[PDB]
Amino acid sequence: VRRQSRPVADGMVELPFITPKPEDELLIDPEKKRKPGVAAPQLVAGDIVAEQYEVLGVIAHGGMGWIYLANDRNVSGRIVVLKGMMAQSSVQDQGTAEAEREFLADITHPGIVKAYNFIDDPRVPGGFIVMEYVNGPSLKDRCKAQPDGVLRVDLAIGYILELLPAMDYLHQRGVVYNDLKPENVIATEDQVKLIDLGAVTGIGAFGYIYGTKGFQAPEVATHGPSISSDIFTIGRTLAALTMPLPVEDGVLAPGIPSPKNSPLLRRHLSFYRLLQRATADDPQHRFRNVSELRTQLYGVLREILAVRDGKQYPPQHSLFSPQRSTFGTKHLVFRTDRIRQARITAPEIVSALPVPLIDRTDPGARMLSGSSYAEPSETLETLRNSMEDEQYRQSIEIPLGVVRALLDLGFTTEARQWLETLEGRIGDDWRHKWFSGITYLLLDDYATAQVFFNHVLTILPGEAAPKLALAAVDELILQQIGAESTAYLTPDIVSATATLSKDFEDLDASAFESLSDTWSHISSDPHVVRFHSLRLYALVWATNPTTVSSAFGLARQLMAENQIELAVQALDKLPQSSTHYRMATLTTILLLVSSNLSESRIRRAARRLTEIPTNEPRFNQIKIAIMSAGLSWLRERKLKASASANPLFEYPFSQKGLRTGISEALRIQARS
Ligand SMILES: [Mg+2]
Ligand SMILES: [Mg+2]
Repeated sequence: VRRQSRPVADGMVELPFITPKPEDELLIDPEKKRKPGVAAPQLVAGDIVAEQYEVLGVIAHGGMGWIYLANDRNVSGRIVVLKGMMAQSSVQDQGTAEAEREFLADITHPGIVKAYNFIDDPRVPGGFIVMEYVNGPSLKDRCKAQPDGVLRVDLAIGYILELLPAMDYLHQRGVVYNDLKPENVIATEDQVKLIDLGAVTGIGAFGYIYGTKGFQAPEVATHGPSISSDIFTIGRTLAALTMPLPVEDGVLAPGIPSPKNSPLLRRHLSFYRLLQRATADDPQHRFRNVSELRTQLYGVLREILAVRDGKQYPPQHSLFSPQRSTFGTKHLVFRTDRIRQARITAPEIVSALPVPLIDRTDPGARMLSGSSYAEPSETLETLRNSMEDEQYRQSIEIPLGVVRALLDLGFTTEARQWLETLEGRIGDDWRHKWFSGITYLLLDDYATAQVFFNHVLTILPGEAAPKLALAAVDELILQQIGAESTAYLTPDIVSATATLSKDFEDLDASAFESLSDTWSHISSDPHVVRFHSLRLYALVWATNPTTVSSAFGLARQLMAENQIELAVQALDKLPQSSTHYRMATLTTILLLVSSNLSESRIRRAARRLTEIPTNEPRFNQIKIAIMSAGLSWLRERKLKASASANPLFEYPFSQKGLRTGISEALRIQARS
């Protein structure tokens, strides 16, 4: 059943159909490019092994030696692989040694190669594992088939997602794969298969673990294999598929490269964050299981496709609710009201930010269903009498439900103290870090909130909520120091950062001197705070068109960098179908006359206002703001009038004409 390319990851990626090689083109010539030191094959076509396998030839040479292909004489037409198999300790109990091999044979999953036998031929010392022949190229071959030696990042994530069910099948049975790397992942027809069955061991197994240096976790040699060490190899494999990693004597250098030295990671920083967490040095700081990694891969893939292709998908696997409100959308427009500085507030940001979804596995989950609609004073009491029950001693939803009730009652200081009490037991949980960031944000301790929200983003690199929270906290830091009009970045960096395009890749590493090697979000340097707020708003806006708070936030950061043209372009993408469209149109008009005045910007602002119906209540006050800009620009330039005799609105664009026009408009305003 030969087919077409197949959709994976909710249709966000299509994996190609790989046609299997004809069965008369599978064997390799052993004499073609004979490497140094490798001996000739001991077996040749026609040799019978264990009176059941008729050798046909060799298909590869690897660490375990030559890999033979053979007919299985007990299943008509079946071809099998004979591969060198690792011996055991030769001292363990005999039953235990047989039981481990009988467990490899019983493993049954369509994403894992089947093992048929374990034999020892006297012409080949070391014994064979007999396994299914998988007709297809390895993921390593697919990379070498590309001119730059790497797979496109979204395709590589699709392949990783396809092998995760096989990894989880092993993990749930108490065994780990150990040797995941591109060369033992084969893409055949429409499926992805793991082939290195002989490396599978139990979780925490004594003995030499046959991993690969450059992919194996650092604690395996001393502490043994674990589910966390398999997660590590998944991150290393994903890194190897997507970028040319530095190699030291045939071994991949440890660590994930800095985004200062990687165009791919520079363009997709959440992909960088995900690789960091999967390959963290401390196993405690890694994804706990495959499903945990799977959830963030979907969010990171969404941000990859939005940044690169402009494709927007709805969030389907988020750990957060959607946005609950908006913030800062009326910020710039309300300042022109007549009726003393309006500012974006912390409670306004918190009311807009999402809340974590309730975990259904928590025992106290039933106690919290209905906490949003109920009176917070009652919820606090009901959740407190629940903590008097031993069955809820280990609950996390109930104690954090108390925190929310305290924050909903305005008892912010008691909420901070109660979070401190829970630090010892549940401080590691990202939901504790999230509400710690919320609480300190409400206390106006923006530096501490930045630390907690960065911790959340580190744990959940694919989620939009911590990025918007970080972007808002960074904007509040800049607002605290009065930097909403100060520029800190060069026009080249701002232009590249605001669009998240290839220009962000063309910049040299010297442009990011103020950033740490890992582009850490924790900083009080206004240069770094402005860079992160600008970039995070841009990413959220490009990824989620409904999160309009990021569109206005992006325009605000662009305005401070004197990039009015890009700020206008950002808000012009808000569709006419949105209820915030009128606000966005008025905001772009005011952006044109907010700073760095020029005749072109003033005239464009006026012509845009003229497209707005006179029905708009703020029409006249916007018109005054534009005419006031024209007069201010004429006086700063020492110009009597503009070169053109074309009027500004109905008045001459002159110092005398606009003074009259402003006075006339002010009197229409004063009588209203
Ligand atoms: Mg056949
Ligand atoms: Mg291996």
